[PDB]
Amino acid sequence: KEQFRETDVAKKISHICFGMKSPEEMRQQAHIQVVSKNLYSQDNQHAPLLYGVLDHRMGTSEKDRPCETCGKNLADCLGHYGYIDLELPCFHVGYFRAVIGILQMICKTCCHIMLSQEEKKQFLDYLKRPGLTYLQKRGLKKKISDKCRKKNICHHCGAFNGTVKKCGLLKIIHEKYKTNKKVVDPIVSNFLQSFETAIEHNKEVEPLLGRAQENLNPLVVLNLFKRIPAEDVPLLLMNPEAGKPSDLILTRLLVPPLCIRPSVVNEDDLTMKLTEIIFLNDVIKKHRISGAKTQMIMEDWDFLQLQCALYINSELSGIPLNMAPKKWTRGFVQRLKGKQGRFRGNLSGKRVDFSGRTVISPDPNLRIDEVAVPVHVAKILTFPEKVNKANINFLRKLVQNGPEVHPGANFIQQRHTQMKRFLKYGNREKMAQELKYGDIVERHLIDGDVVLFNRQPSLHKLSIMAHLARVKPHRTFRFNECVCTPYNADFDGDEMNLHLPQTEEAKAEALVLMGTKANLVTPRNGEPLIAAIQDFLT
Amino acid sequence: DLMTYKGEVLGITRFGLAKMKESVLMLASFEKTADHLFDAAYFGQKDSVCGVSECIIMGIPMNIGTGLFKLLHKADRDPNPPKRPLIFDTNEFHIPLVT
Amino acid sequence: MFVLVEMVDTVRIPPWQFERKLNDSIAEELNKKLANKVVYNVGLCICLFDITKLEDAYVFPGDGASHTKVHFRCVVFHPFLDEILIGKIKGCSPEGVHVSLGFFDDILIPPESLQQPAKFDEAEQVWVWEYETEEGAHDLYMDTGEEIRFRVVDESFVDTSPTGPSSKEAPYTLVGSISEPGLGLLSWW
Amino acid sequence: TEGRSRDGGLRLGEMERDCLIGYGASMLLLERLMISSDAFEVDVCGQCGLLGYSGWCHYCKSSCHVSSLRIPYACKLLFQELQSMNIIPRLKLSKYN
Amino acid sequence: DFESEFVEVLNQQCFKFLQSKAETARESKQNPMIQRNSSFASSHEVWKYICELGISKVELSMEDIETILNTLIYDGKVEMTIIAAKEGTVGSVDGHMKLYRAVNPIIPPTGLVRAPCGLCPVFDDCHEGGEISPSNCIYMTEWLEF
Amino acid sequence: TQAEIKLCSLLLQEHFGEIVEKIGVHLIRTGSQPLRVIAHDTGTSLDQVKKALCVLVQHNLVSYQVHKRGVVEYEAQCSRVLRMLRYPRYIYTTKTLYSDTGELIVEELLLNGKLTMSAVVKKVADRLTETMEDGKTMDYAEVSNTFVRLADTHFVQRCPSVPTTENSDPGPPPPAPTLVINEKDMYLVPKLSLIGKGKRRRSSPIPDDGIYWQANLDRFHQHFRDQAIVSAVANRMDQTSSEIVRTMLRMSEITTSSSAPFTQPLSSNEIFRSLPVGYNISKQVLDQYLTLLADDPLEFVGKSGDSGGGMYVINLHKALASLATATLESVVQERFGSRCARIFRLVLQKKHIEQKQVEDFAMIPAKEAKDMLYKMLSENFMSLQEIPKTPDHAPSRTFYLYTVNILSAARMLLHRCYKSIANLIERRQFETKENKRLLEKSQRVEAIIASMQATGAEEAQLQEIEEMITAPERQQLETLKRNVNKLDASEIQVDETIFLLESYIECTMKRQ
Amino acid sequence: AAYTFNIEAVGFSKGEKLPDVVLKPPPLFPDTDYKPVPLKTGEGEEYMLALKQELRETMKRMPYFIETPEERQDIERYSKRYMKVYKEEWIPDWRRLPREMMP
RNA sequence: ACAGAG
DNA sequence: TCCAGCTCCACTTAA
DNA sequence: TTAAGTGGAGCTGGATGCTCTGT
Ligand code: SF4
Ligand SMILES: [Zn+2]
Ligand SMILES: [Zn+2]
Ligand SMILES: [Zn+2]
Repeated sequence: KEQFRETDVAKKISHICFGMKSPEEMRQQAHIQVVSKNLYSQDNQHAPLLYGVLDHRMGTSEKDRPCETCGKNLADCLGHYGYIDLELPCFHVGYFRAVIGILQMICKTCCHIMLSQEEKKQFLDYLKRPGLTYLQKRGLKKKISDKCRKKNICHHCGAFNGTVKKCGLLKIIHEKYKTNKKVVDPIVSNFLQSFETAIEHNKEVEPLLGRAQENLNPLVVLNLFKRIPAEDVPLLLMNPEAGKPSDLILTRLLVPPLCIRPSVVNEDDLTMKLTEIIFLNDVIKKHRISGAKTQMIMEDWDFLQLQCALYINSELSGIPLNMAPKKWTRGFVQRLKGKQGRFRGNLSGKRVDFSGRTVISPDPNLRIDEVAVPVHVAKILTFPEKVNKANINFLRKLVQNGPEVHPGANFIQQRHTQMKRFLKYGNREKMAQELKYGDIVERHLIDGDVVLFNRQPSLHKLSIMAHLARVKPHRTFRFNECVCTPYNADFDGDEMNLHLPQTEEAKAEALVLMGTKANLVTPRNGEPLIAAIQDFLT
Repeated sequence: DLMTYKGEVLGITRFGLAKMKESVLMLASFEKTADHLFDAAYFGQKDSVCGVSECIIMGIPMNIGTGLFKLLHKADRDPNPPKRPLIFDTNEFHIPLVT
Repeated sequence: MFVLVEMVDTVRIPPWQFERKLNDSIAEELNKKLANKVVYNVGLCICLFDITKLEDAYVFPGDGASHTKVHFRCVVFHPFLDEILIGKIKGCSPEGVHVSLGFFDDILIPPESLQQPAKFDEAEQVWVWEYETEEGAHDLYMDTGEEIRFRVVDESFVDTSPTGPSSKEAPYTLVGSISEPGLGLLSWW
Repeated sequence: TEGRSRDGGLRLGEMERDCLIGYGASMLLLERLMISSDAFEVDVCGQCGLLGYSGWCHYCKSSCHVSSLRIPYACKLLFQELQSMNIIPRLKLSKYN
Repeated sequence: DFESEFVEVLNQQCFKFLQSKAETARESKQNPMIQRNSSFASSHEVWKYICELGISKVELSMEDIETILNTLIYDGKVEMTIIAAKEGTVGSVDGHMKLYRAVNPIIPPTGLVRAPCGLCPVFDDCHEGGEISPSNCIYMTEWLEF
Repeated sequence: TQAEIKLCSLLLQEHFGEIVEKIGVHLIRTGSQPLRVIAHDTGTSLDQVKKALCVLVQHNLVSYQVHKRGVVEYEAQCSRVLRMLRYPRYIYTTKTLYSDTGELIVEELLLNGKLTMSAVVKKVADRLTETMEDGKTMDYAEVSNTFVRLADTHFVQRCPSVPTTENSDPGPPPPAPTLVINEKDMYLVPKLSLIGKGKRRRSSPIPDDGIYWQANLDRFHQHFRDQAIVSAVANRMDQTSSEIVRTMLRMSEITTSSSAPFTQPLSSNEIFRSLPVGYNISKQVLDQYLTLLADDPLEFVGKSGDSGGGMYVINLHKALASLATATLESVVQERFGSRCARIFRLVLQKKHIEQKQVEDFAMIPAKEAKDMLYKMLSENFMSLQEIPKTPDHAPSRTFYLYTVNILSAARMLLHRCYKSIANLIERRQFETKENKRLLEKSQRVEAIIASMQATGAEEAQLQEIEEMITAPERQQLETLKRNVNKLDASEIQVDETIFLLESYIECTMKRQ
Repeated sequence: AAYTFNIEAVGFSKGEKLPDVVLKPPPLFPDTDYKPVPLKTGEGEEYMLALKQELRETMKRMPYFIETPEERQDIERYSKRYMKVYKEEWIPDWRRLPREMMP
């Protein structure tokens, strides 16, 4: 009647493999096409235009108006993509230092790679060895471009290949027709004499034709990169199963879902840059129809290379003065770098809950592995105590006390349910007689719990230890003064942090490893730190 | 011995760490965060999740400390147990027909 | 008509079942996920026959349950092509003869493969058979379900999987024939 | 959130991560920096390595390789800031043995 | 421009005056050395017929038609050879004289323009598995019907 | 070359199969490989690599050279597999110069790759028993008489043959025996006294051992090189001026190489003799043509000599440049209009030009030409030079000169063709994939006609063929066949666009 | 609303005539003004079209066309000798081929 | 964006 | 505010 | 006489401590 299906498909990560998508796999990932520049409609309904940015077929960013692709709210949807088409190709600002690196090693006439045959046989067998590391891939492209840039004639077609260097903000030049004081070559003579038509009506061509070289644009290097042989793509050190050389020039641009850009920041800096790209898709298109000059086309197309480059990285170096930004916007790079980036602000260290911070004050009537948690913090910081055969009659009383009397519980949770019933409302003596084996009582912090204890400049590993909490009525954290040496606290308006673990494994790793009785010596040389201090030595 | 195990004295800079460590996330969670990302996109570089600083980002437990060994369960079990005998399809009664 | 199918799995044994032997608790959990279910390429899985190799029982971090890998053989109803069984009738329709086989119910005896003297009914749901000397055009496959004999000439699988985001057709079909001499009711032969 | 007025909560810094590693506490470092901040699940296609939704991989137009993975949320935020940058973080999953 | 809709009929007018002159050389069939010279038309002689037809009131001057005659080269329809001014009724260029004869195009059109893949504006975006495939294409399925 | 790899995976699919293209395409894609890493980098069994390479070395699609440690590495040929599309153009062009006997000689050489002279004259004698009747047999003798005439005009050449192991390196066997080609006996046939009759398929010790014959695919290209140049001369002037070019090139067959800008110049005193006798032409009229063809600025021919009366040569590479010029302008006129092709010929002659001079020299106004200027740079037909005033290279202080590059637009237009043919093969393999229901339905109703056709065949099986429901279904099957006749014919005609482009690219490559 | 870049650097010196904003996106198949050239017809061009169908019908039946090996057949029976697809086997010339490829 | 505190 | 890579240009040997 | 491999000089791009507490 019914077919099998695996119920809980859990899998572990094995390896992260970076790469890039071709401009026709971006079409296969997204859902809509984005053509409209304007964020919201003209009426009062606060609804976005149905084929633009902020469309709600691309994920949601509020609980009020749900998404349209999968009909779920903010707390359920992963987010969905859209794409923008470009009528002119542009560089991606990250890959631009490797766009030049390929045009130094390939030709610009036959698109083959510039090596002799015995040199090609050496590297293609070097890349067959197992255990090839990332260091041994970066060092190989250094050695191949030392061989390709010393050759200037091709072994397959025979064209001249001058050097390739940067000549401005996202502009690539190619010295094909350099001149010398020697005898004039036949290939430099014919190009320099076929200017006969342009000099007739334009006088200024004649002084300026000594600098005429093949200015390469994204229209050329899109055409050149579609004809690179796939036997010679791995000698560009690109992995051919993660990207093509045609993919480094973008002709179609994905937009992020609204889980990446919130609705009220009103709109995000990466939303405002996607308005300026779509608007310059219709200004450049307008000047193609209504007949503008080439000095207006190449001017407006310099913006589209710029407005995609600052969209990704908004701290470029060589921007001209007529095109520099007036205000500062976050690009994608500036929300990855720095202290308030992802990797230092939200990934390596992140804001946690079940914590507390209060002024400290001394108390020697506790043991050296105890800490006095106030009642106001112990009523808030809770621990999920799973019900089993041992603690059922204890947790019934801790439910019957409730959220106000101190040995109590703030929540309750059934066996296979994911909701929590707030225990202040309803009758508690009915919810205590309806406890089953496997429900979760979230009791208050009581005497004997394992809790961590932190001081904020954390130099060595004894700046954070785990103590056994014991509730006391006054409003400070309190510990014996033998533990003033590891934390380096001094009780003069000094604050310390607290962290209650929430799992049993996190309790046992805090009690055995991070105990105060198991950390009496420093790991540096083996000298005791928890010992007597002033008024216990005098 | 950590500075001199590749035959060269490597620093504790972002240039010595870029020759010791191999993980893209470990290189890009410290300094020059964007350039390692575009370089690993260019080379098609696969990364392992074996190191410490990329287990904390991916939320998997690290390999050092208590994450180096596996705990089994001492279950009362019979591995390779007594099977049930096949009666019809044995080898001695089903010699094939073709020559 | 039964065959064996060999599979692998990872079975979660929760810690409230450690008082019971592992082999007595693996076999119950595998029947809670495979019995009366058609695994796609093999047919209808009745029950487990035996567990053939049982590896070690890891406890992963973040859980108290033990996960073990199980090699096991399942007895599976899958008849080979042109195997002649005995079957019952549930009812009839213009789409064909709907034959029940005990636990299983979706067997097709089509009018394209029925017997040659009678092929199209007289706007009655019940199928007919015409013989000249006795019972002329009034014979009928009775809805009470007497035993017939048929020959499964065609079997075909369909991938019944979710297409589209997740917030009844048969994935195991069977097509037969009755036209051979000796196929039909047991009362005729 | 950030501060006391917003009912903010405290921060495991970049240096208190360096102290929990020195103790070798692996599951306590997991409980502080994954479970008690932003625990989350994602539909990861094991075939191509992208991220799906509701079991439906819109890239492959199929539903036989999706799977669920325990991930932090600020990594799922990272894996979709980077696909907009055309730096595609293609994963490859295996079974969790 | 002088006028767009005015030069579109002079492109239709000069070639009929340049082909039939070659046709009177083609029907002559006497000597291909002389049939070639009977195909060339004088640069002043081609001015004397177009002004005689009387299509527009404005003067079809000699300095204007000398630029109009370049367009029939650029459609691949005539040639142009400059010879020395040894003899002529006018000899409008000092020491030189221009000639014009109509020609056929060089080759028949290639096989790429006979394919629907050649003239398509979304040629680059078409691939196998996605939306725009030749399996579901409008450009072929329209063209394959008639 | 992503289009060439997609097309080679189609040509090896219909003509050789599914488990053989995985070995062939992987050598085009990756490079030179020994036999063990071919199976590892594909995932196939070691037996199937033995089957899929022996077929690809039969048809000479893969080659090999000996390396260090005696390993055998293979290498596929990209251009040689792409010429499997021109197989019907190779069988038809030998039907002109040779009879129906020689039409089936090359057709056995192309389908089987390598054959012996003992075997190829057998099958042509065998397969032409169906084309005759009434006891007349096809004999082995006259097939060889056509075969030795094929080698005289170089349409059939000997393979690079195995050397003699008794003279070179006796002893232990080498893995790859280093095959080598000789210059004398490429066309020196072995003599055959053997004759016989072909069998009519009734269904009821070797002299040329090692001498293998294969088709010369270069000579058909040199034969197609002449018909492109002559027809280009034919359309401009006359049929009488057309034959003079055909007169020199047939004489220029055996005297020049496959890549030469200049052939051997011919004296007109022997041009008059080799010219056919059915033309009413004198020696003086012959010297009338040869001085006016050199006057054409297309410059098909050149003078290049004075001795021996009229000495005359014909250009090859300049002629293919004029053919690639007429190819690159016949695609602009059909895609962007006739008035747009006026501009592409302007920038072709006036080599470097601005916006103001295009609207003057072609009489196409503003806001009508600037659309047709900008849609050609966007399709890579025209390029810019951008001569600067400053080293800042700002767009407000520089000029923009439009410039046509022929050679970069000759490779790109060819790259459009390789994807164009593969899209035609995908459409045909789509409508045949989705309609194997109907063709099997047309197969079964004709199988009643085919099986039991004469032996015990009654007349009570002729009226029951159309009784099945396929009779209104026949409207779709005629729609299916009229699509195939427009797809496969367009599939051949793009090779005409390829060959004019392929010859112009081959003559400008020096291979140094 | 003013944007980050200067619109005056882009253009729009009059201050009006901004380009219109697209509401419904363009279709997948924009219609063309021009159509392809029809096929080259004749008795000489048609015979190449006839033989090309006579190659797919010929080269699929050749012994070079290696068909994929069958597997996972169900059981044995007597209807196998009638259904055995007979096809002769061709041996190559091993004097040309390397030694490393014998079956 | 500034001031504090340890 | 301090510090490694990248690129341009004279400076000898060698033919 | 000059081709070429390697020195020295200027340009370029990156980085600079941890948190709460308020306006
Ligand atoms: S869409 Fe179809 S007809 Fe158009 S170019 Fe692509 S394959 Fe050819
Ligand atoms: Zn959604
Ligand atoms: Zn080159
Ligand atoms: Zn997928």
